[PDB]
Amino acid sequence: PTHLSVDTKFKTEGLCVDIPGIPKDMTYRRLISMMGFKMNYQVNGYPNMFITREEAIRHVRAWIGFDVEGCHGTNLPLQLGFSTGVNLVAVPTPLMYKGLPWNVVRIKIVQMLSDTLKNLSDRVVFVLWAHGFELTSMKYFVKIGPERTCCLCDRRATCFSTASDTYACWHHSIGFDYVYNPFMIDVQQWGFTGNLQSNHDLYCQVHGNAHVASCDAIMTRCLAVHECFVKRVDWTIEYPIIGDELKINAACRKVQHMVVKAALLADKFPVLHDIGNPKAIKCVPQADVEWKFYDAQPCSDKAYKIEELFYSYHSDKFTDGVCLFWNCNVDRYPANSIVCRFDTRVLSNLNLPGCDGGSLYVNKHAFHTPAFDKSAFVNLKQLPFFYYSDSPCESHGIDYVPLKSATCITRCNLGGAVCRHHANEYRLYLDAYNMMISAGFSLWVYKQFDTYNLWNTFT
Ligand SMILES: CC(=O)N(C)c1ccccc1C(=O)O
Ligand SMILES: [Zn+2]
Ligand SMILES: [Zn+2]
Ligand SMILES: [Zn+2]
Repeated sequence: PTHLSVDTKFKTEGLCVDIPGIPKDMTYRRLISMMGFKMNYQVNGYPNMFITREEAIRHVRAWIGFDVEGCHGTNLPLQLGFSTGVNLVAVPTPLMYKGLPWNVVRIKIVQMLSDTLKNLSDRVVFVLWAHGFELTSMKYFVKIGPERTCCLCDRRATCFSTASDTYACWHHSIGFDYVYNPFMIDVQQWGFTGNLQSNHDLYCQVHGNAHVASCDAIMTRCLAVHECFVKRVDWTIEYPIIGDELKINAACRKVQHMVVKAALLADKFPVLHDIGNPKAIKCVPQADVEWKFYDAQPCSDKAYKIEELFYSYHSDKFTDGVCLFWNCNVDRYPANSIVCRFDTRVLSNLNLPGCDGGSLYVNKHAFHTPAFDKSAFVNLKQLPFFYYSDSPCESHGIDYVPLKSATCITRCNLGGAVCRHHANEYRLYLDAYNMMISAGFSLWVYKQFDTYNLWNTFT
């Protein structure tokens, strides 16, 4: 069972206000037919427009909440809302657009999905809290058929053009008018009691309800993210490489080693309490320090309370030496800390909008991260950029312009002139650091941290 059987039952109770008289006994096969689409017994990679929760989780980057609200059923205008915040009014003749016929509305739908999704996914998953009008409006902007490739590249087709009779992916679809072979999922099939607003507001206070279709579309995708990534966590699902994943992760390991090594050299802590990932390894294996590990999986709901991590009776004395919290999200860090905290507000192709201010960070695996909170860092300060190295000054084996920097902490810079090797190493470390920061990671340290204490390690 890889795909969702068209003969699976679909509960129609949520559809009966917009569709009175709808049969209680309904399959996906019959629903797709009621929506005006013919599947023709096609074994060509598109077995059903609807997908399983497991297939939806694997394709979370394609999620687009979609809701349709009647403004006044072929006679009345419809308000089409998307989790991008867009509201389009389609006439059958927070961005609110005036009423227009379907022939122009569909062009706008293709442009919007193509721009939102081209750098995220190879498809679209319409995330619904289905009541009827959204399912019956699909025939006005969606075409289905066999799986196809783009006319201009090797990617799968996501759009169709009636003007040219061709197919395109999200990257080559300018001027295309139809969404081709989209996927969709109805959250209301997961067994909920009560309406969308009541279930969404149980877990989220960041998204409100003005009463427009995009507010519902946003709430729908948020509730789906809460169910699939907050209350249920799956770190075994792998996600494709769409950007700088490898470089960011490599940069994070470089910055961690640099920052921890320098903290140990500058303040000579006898003990380090490493709180976080139970699979963590010593980031400074040669350091003299007593390294003690404490297990805490990435929190996906609320940040950990420091009282629960440290108290209830371990070294017991977390106040001795230094605490290292590398992506271990806590409510209030102790003063003796070295911290890497992902800033959920960051705009990138890796970071998707999440639940209750949190974000869904997708890099190899999916990690719902609780909302960034500046008050967690009141006992610390922002860690300044610096490069430290005790390695010999020797080139071995790309061109050169002399480096002058007060933040290149090396024997050669103490001696008045940065050597070529430390200049190359400094520029590469500065690049890794900038990549990490721009990806969304923030670095914080104990107030007494001073890089001036690193110069005396060259005696
Ligand atoms: C690699 C990349 O940038 N993206 C968005 C993709 C991700 C999964 C499948 C296909 C694609 C594609 O568009 O090729
Ligand atoms: Zn293409
Ligand atoms: Zn929400
Ligand atoms: Zn040097």
